[PDB]
Amino acid sequence: STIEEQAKTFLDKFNHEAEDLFYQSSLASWNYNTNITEENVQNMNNAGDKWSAFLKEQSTLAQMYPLQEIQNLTVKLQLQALQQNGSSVLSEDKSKRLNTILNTMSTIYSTGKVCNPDNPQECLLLEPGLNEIMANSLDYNERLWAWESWRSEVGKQLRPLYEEYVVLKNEMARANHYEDYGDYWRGDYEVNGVDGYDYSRGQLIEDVEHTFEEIKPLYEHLHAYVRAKLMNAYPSYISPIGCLPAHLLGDMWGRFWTNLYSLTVPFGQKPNIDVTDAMVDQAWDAQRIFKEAEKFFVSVGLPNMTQGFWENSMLTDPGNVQKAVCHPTAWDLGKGDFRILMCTKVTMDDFLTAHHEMGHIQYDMAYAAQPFLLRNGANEGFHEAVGEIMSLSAATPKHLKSIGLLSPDFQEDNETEINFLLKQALTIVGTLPFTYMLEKWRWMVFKGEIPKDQWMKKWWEMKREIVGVVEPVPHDETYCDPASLFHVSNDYSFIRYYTRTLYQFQFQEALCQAAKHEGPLHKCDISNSTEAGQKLFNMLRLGKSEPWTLALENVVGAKNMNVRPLLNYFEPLFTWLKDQNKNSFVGWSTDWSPYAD
Amino acid sequence: CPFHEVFNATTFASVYAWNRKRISNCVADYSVIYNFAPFFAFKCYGVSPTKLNDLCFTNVYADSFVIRGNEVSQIAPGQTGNIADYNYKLPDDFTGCVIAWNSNKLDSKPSGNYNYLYRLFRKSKLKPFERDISTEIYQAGNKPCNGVAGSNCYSPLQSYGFRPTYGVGHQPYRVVVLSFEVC
Ligand SMILES: *[C@@H]1O[C@H](CO)[C@@H](O[C@@H]2O[C@H](CO)[C@@H](O)[C@H](O)[C@H]2NC(C)=O)[C@H](O)[C@H]1NC(C)=O
Ligand SMILES: *[C@@H]1O[C@H](CO)[C@@H](O[C@@H]2O[C@H](CO)[C@@H](O)[C@H](O)[C@H]2NC(C)=O)[C@H](O)[C@H]1NC(C)=O
Ligand SMILES: *[C@@H]1O[C@H](CO)[C@@H](O[C@@H]2O[C@H](CO)[C@@H](O)[C@H](O)[C@H]2NC(C)=O)[C@H](O)[C@H]1NC(C)=O
Ligand SMILES: *[C@@H]1O[C@H](CO)[C@@H](O[C@@H]2O[C@H](CO)[C@@H](O)[C@H](O)[C@H]2NC(C)=O)[C@H](O)[C@H]1NC(C)=O
Ligand SMILES: *[C@@H]1O[C@H](CO)[C@@H](O[C@@H]2O[C@H](CO)[C@@H](O)[C@H](O)[C@H]2NC(C)=O)[C@H](O)[C@H]1NC(C)=O
Ligand SMILES: *[C@@H]1O[C@H](CO)[C@@H](O[C@@H]2O[C@H](CO)[C@@H](O)[C@H](O)[C@H]2NC(C)=O)[C@H](O)[C@H]1NC(C)=O
Ligand SMILES: *[C@@H]1O[C@H](CO)[C@@H](O)[C@H](O)[C@H]1NC(C)=O
Repeated sequence: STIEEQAKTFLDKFNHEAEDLFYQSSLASWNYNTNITEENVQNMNNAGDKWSAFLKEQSTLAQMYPLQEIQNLTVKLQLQALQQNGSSVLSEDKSKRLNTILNTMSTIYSTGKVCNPDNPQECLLLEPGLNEIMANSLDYNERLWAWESWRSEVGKQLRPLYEEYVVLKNEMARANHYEDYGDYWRGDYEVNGVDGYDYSRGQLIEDVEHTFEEIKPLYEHLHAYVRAKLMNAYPSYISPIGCLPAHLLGDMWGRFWTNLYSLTVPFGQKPNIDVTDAMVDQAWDAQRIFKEAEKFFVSVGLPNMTQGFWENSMLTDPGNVQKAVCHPTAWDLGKGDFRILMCTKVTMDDFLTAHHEMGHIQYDMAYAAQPFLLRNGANEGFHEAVGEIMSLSAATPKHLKSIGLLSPDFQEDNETEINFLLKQALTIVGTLPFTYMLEKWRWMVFKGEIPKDQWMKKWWEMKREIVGVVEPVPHDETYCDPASLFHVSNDYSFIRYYTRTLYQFQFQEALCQAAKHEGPLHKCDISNSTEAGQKLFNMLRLGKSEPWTLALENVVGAKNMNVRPLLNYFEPLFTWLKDQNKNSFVGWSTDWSPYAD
Repeated sequence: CPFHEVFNATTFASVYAWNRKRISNCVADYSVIYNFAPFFAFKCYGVSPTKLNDLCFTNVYADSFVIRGNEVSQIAPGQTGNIADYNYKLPDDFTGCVIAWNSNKLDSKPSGNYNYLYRLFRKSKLKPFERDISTEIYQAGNKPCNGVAGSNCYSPLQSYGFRPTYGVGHQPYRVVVLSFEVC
């Protein structure tokens, strides 16, 4: 007889009708993802569209309970996550146009071609052949030709589509009371009505700009080092007080610098640890690796596997004819069914990807008791952090000298310490300025602060101001460089890659403080310490039930993301770097340019 | 005693209408169930599980049904949930024995098995030891529905989706509850 009681009565008929209709779609998708045949494609698309139509009908039905009188918090969260109109609030023609341009953008990105100016019959796609030249070559002109032709002949096709997708998304987000699309994107970190844990969408921006200011005194030194070393592979092309040309960084855009490690290794006379011969000359099969991972996970206090995961998961690659696209994933088909998909081999990198996947699986196993709509990470960035700290801790010499792969003594020196820390920094702290800058640009575009006659100019200005790279050939307002990225064209959010990198390290410095560590942070392990597993499981089993700024307090002790753990983790490399630039010039000026002559 | 006629029927009934078989006055031999199978769950509450053969009473009843996996822990004196409140409630001075075992390979087929229902919408909590076979539209709002599905008027019978590729906790378990009050 209330407008609140008819909420629980309705959520029970939806938390049982969806947990069943979702299993069909998920299983039918798995059946295609591991056995690529023709009939399986339609067998998956059928169930997929069925589940989508069911969700749409439930959404248009649940608009009868006004969110203004619901008093409980869990039912409010469920109704709010189910109520959002999302897209389709536009007219019909507008929605059709938007879908068409999104598909066109994805297709143009996937199948672009760029050839030679002296032989136009031998052009290569992006994935198998271009970012391989951009990753393995060492000649200046070849990298320059690649980086310029990938943006001159595939970028110029995305501008007259982006300049319309922007307007369409702006309208779709303003028809839901958001004031722009950037607010819709940040609407994941929103928390309202907890009295002590409030978090308005407008603050997120500020928070980012108040933590990235604490990283610069390390990124600057890393940058000066990488530059002083690059100036010995391509002499007379880099000036000692300028920026780095944006094509010598290591890949097409400069997102990760990890492909530079062969040029800028500090001590090139010590091979960092790689137990790939001890694994092979001891007859390790593709199943012993997962046994070791499960043993490590049961050491800290998390449950065993489900006994339905060993029978159905596809750990090995089916040889003769079962051609199956295997990018390592961990599935959550529901109803107590957890599976892993990865064409594993016997090397080291897969020995860590196994732990990453089992971390995802432990997370998805912990919160399987909540309702259906709340089975997800606390926000869009917790999942990968939880999955990553495990692999971060499962590659330390104290661990690999106790599992058996390494020798029992294996004398260790500070040189391999520096080596490993730098190889980590060239991927962790080398992608934060770029991510922050790209997200800032996309926000300033969607909000309307940059008129559409000033896109490329502001983009390159911000790249020179923050990241520290400069364009090698002048780019006017006909090109479109940001659209030549994968996450920008297919309409994916990007801010998460900047929050995860923070959360992750915080978790470490929390759990290592429970296991009562002694040395520096990067030599720590959470294995054989049950208190760590308990402190972590206290947060794992929450899902989206509580606001994320609470589940972050249960394990750390703060309320928001911080940046002290990252610098605490990178302190040794920092102390070494600050004593390597006595002669160089830490910093960069925004006036030099490779064409200012 | 005719126990093998209730532990072995080709199919049990669903929970919302369980099957009650009353035992007459004859000789009872429990030595066959005690050494029958793994018996995932077997808890006696009044009678001596190690001395069962030494007592006897007037009448014994055998109820039988099929419930989900993680819900066996609700067939017990004084529990609460979607099963022990709307479908099958045990009193507070229970005296029988609860036994339940796995039947994953007999009641579950691929592509779903929609023949094991369970009612989850009832206006009033069930009094001890009562069954209901009603199939009237449970009306939640304030508007007469006159008997059609729609908004705030839901149909109360919903079926399990039993399938073989489930985790322990959703595979169909078979339950045979004994009550005592023959020798
Ligand atoms: C992978 O998919 C193909 C295509 O469906 C399967 O090939 C047939 O599958 C049906 C469905 O069970 C069988 O009745 C046929 O006998 C299969 N044909 C052949 C030539 O095998 C194939 O079985 C699937 N892979 C596996 C491992 O089952
Ligand atoms: C309404 O809110 C209350 C508390 O605010 C929820 O009560 C919890 O319910 C779960 C499962 O029913 C119990 O495990 C907890 O112990 C309860 N909390 C307390 C403090 O008693 C209730 O579940 C919410 N309504 C719904 C439909 O979930
Ligand atoms: C979600 O979309 C609907 C339109 O599809 C919005 O408008 C309401 O739609 C219902 C259904 O026809 C009408 O009965 C109401 O009169 C409409 N206006 C209202 C409720 O003000 C609806 O407002 C949207 N809700 C949200 C949260 O975006
Ligand atoms: C975690 O604890 C276990 C048990 O305490 C350790 O396993 C034993 O380690 C000792 C150390 O030399 C060996 O002598 C034993 O043979 C090991 N047990 C078995 C069954 O092999 C394990 O080494 C610890 N791991 C870490 C990383 O500390
Ligand atoms: C690694 O550790 C050794 C000591 O264990 C360091 O060697 C000392 O370095 C300082 C630097 O000026 C010298 O003054 C000392 O005389 C060195 N000791 C010896 C015995 O020669 C070494 O510098 C460290 N290297 C790194 C990269 O951390
Ligand atoms: C329940 O029924 C099954 C078969 O419906 C019985 O299994 C029989 O067991 C006897 C003794 O082991 C065998 O000789 C038969 O061949 C089995 N039948 C089949 C079809 O395999 C089982 O014994 C019955 N349970 C009880 C308690 O009587
Ligand atoms: C996990 O499985 C192993 C292997 O069967 C067993 O020895 C161990 O006791 C199990 N632990 C738990 C907590 O289930």
